[PDB]
Amino acid sequence: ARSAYSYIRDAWENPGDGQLAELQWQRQQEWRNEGAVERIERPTRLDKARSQGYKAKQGVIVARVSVRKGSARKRRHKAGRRSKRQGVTRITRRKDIQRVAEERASRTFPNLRVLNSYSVGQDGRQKWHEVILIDPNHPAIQNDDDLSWICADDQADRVFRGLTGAGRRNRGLSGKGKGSEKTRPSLRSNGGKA
Amino acid sequence: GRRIQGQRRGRGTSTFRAPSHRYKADLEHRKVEDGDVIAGTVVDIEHDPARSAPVAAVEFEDGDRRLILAPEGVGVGDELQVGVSAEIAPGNTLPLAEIPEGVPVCNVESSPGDGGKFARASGVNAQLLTHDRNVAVVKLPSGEMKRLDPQCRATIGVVAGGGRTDKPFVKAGNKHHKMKARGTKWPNVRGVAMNAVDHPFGGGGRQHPGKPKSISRNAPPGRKVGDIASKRTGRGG
Amino acid sequence: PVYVDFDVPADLEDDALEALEVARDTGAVKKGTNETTKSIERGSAELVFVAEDVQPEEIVMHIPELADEKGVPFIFVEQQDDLGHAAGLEVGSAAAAVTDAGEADADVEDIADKVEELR
Amino acid sequence: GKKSKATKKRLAKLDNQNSRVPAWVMLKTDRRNHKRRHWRRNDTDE
RNA sequence: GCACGGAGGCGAAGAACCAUGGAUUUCCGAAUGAGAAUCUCUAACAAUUGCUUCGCGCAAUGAGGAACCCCGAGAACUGAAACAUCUCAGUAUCGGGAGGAACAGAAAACGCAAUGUGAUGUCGUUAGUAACCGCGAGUGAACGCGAUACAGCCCAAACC
RNA sequence: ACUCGUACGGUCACUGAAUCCUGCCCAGUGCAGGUAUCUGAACACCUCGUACAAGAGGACGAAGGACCUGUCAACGGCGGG
RNA sequence: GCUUUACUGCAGGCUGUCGCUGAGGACUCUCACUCCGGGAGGAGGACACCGAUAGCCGGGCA
Ligand SMILES: [Cl-]
Ligand SMILES: [Cl-]
Ligand SMILES: [Cl-]
Ligand SMILES: [K+]
Ligand SMILES: [Mg+2]
Ligand SMILES: [Mg+2]
Ligand SMILES: [Mg+2]
Ligand SMILES: [Mg+2]
Ligand SMILES: [Mg+2]
Ligand SMILES: [Mg+2]
Ligand SMILES: [Mg+2]
Ligand SMILES: [Mg+2]
Ligand SMILES: [Mg+2]
Ligand SMILES: [Mg+2]
Ligand SMILES: [Mg+2]
Ligand SMILES: [Mg+2]
Ligand SMILES: [Mg+2]
Ligand SMILES: [Mg+2]
Ligand SMILES: [Mg+2]
Ligand SMILES: [Mg+2]
Ligand SMILES: [Mg+2]
Ligand SMILES: [Mg+2]
Ligand code: NA
Ligand code: NA
Ligand code: NA
Ligand code: NA
Ligand code: NA
Ligand code: NA
Ligand code: NA
Ligand code: NA
Ligand code: NA
Ligand code: NA
Ligand code: NA
Ligand SMILES: [Sr+2]
Ligand SMILES: [Sr+2]
Ligand SMILES: [Sr+2]
Ligand SMILES: [Sr+2]
Ligand SMILES: [Sr+2]
Ligand SMILES: [Sr+2]
Ligand SMILES: [Sr+2]
Ligand SMILES: [Sr+2]
Ligand SMILES: [Sr+2]
Ligand SMILES: [Sr+2]
Repeated sequence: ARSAYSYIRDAWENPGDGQLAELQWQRQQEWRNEGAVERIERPTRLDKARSQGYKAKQGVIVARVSVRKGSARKRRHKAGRRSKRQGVTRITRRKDIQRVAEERASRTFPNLRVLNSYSVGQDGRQKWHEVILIDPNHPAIQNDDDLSWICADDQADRVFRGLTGAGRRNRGLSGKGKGSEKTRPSLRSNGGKA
Repeated sequence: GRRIQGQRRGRGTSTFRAPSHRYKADLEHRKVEDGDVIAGTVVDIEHDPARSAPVAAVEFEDGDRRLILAPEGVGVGDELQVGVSAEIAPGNTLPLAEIPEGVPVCNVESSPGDGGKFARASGVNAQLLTHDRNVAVVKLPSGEMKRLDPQCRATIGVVAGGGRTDKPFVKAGNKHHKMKARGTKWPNVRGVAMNAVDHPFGGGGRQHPGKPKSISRNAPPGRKVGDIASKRTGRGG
Repeated sequence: PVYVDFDVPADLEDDALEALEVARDTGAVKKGTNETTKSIERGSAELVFVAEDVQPEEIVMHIPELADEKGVPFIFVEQQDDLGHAAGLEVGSAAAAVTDAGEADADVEDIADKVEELR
Repeated sequence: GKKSKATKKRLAKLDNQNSRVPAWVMLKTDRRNHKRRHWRRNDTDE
């Protein structure tokens, strides 16, 4: 039969309809009064969290992060540029907001490592995402068969090097064939043309 | 070119800041629960550096010593009242609603409880014209009819120091001293006397704006100089 | 709160928990929102409990309507940890389901009745 | 000026370094203090 | 010791010297009790975190490293015989981060269209080809093939 | 920032103590106001086209402009016959 | 370097549109959101602010 989880999932396919709509309208009011990064005892989207690797265990932390909406926040050129490099307003950044959110969260918890993240809505001026972070130094995790992999040294600061699911997508690594000529194995090795 | 003086101002550097560390206090009305059971005694009259007008130090019943925006005719020893039931006399503060029409007022609040925003300068006063249950109509010093929430507090009388403007500075040195007590860069160099690089009017063999002075409201900073969005100019017509 | 359409009296909540406590000692009961949900889906449930202090609410928002289109009766409990205790748990429980009572069918019956009445 | 205890220790060291290469080093190495400084002709740090 | 002096000393109680391991290891320094131009003032994981016996009790982070590597920010001189798209170039330079190597990686692939190939780097080639472009100057792949090396697995959910 | 400021304020400009004065010009340009009608983009809407989409056309029409008015101690102008 | 009714652009301002954004060609309401208030509460209100886009102006800047 359907899992209880599938019901949370199904509710979130249309965050603007049904009960979920009213919950968000209520919640966001509180969220707007909270800081940039707020640790929370439980995921707002359980199905999504467990689906991404979340477990109700010691060493597993979840934090909600908000970020200002819109495009880039850039300073116009003080020195001469050709029409092309004079653009200022419509130029957007290369990292999506989810990625910016994952990094702020990881900076807040220097000792934890980002595992994954997901969207929990937005209003007209900001977006919220919840991030799952793991304590690579806690034995409850060093002994977990499904998470101990994140304890390796090469996994340190993984989010800052784009090793996150959101990181990999944003780097155009989704496709294995056509279109990934300049993304795989890295943007840098391909001269930054992807 | 280079940023014009008007643009240098906004950075808020020392040259353009007001000598705040030298200012006395912000003459905002007292905050009262209600009842008007608040009265104090004028303990001294002082000079307010920021307004070139006098201010009165008051000692209230509950032990609070604070400077107040003084109307004309307030002296040491006098008793002042602040509240809904306050008496209707010079130096007292109470909501417009409690004030009788046709009474000159000063230090009028914009939004009930803000502390006073209007008519705070030397010898000025707002004139409470109309009353109501939803709107108090006041005539501000500029002559404009302002609709205010009857709950906005004000002080009966006109501001002390009137006539200050009737005497000429006579010499630059006097202007100088006054300017040193304000957030203002002085003296003033005309735009037409500068180089083209420094102002829209700079440059040219002889001095003269090389353009019409009436500038559009939409002009960007750096260009908005001269007569801003003038509805007209001159004295004629 | 968004899934709670009626308030249950402290005294009615008392009887229900007791019934649930004897139900675990006698009959069979389900602990957890997932197990509870499947019971309602498999139709193998007589009475389901749903705490009111569940955060996030998503976890249980579906119980009410899911129960209605399945005829299964349900009741609200104020505390999450009480339901877990009454269910015989060392932890809390967001929702519970009495899968076939046990020497409490008479009470579970009355409870379901007092609720339908309470709308 | 007003020297701190530390400044004073550094000044002291510079004064010490300002000595001659001992004569015996001459014989031993069988044939200059390249860091010879003058208070006037030179400038120390700080 | 460099360093060929004078004086004196050590070494058969096996010194010197060399390898491995250990001891000592001032102050400043990420610099961490507070402060400070390497010192001073009155018990210290300062600050952010995780766990928590909720006590800094147990732990993490911080800074360095020749370049290499990953993720972000991103010019202009220059070329086009001017110059704006284009070029120089994702170069220089900047911010953040890991390792001994990084990154990638077990197909919602390929599409020599097939009765065919079978994770991913990389090297040779495919090729200055296809494609782009004031269709100017210029920019410029991929599949495949030959090699190198080869390795494939774990969750979420259903049912408990 | 101005600003512990509030029109007797302070911002932006021109002229340059006192004294006697400061004429005519609103066509152009600038600013501002108004505007029946005209013109005026995108989204949504309507017709055609497409089993869809590209696309073509339509209706509506904001600021702006056309047009009208105010204004020279606003740019400036004050000739030839 | 400087100028402008040179060319081409870029900030910036005004204006429409979409999102934020809710209930019953003109309207009421309150519940988001904004402001005032020490607080209670008051004012405003689906506008404004902010994201996106479109038209106009645009030597302030390149
Ligand atoms: Cl990380
Ligand atoms: Cl003045
Ligand atoms: Cl093949
Ligand atoms: K160029
Ligand atoms: Mg590589
Ligand atoms: Mg004041
Ligand atoms: Mg000054
Ligand atoms: Mg001057
Ligand atoms: Mg000059
Ligand atoms: Mg200029
Ligand atoms: Mg002149
Ligand atoms: Mg002159
Ligand atoms: Mg000596
Ligand atoms: Mg220290
Ligand atoms: Mg050239
Ligand atoms: Mg050419
Ligand atoms: Mg290229
Ligand atoms: Mg291919
Ligand atoms: Mg397993
Ligand atoms: Mg002069
Ligand atoms: Mg405020
Ligand atoms: Mg220029
Ligand atoms: Na971290
Ligand atoms: Na010297
Ligand atoms: Na040592
Ligand atoms: Na530490
Ligand atoms: Na502790
Ligand atoms: Na050339
Ligand atoms: Na040239
Ligand atoms: Na081109
Ligand atoms: Na072949
Ligand atoms: Na004219
Ligand atoms: Na020059
Ligand atoms: Sr680190
Ligand atoms: Sr004030
Ligand atoms: Sr105040
Ligand atoms: Sr000029
Ligand atoms: Sr005139
Ligand atoms: Sr619990
Ligand atoms: Sr000298
Ligand atoms: Sr293989
Ligand atoms: Sr004169
Ligand atoms: Sr005119």
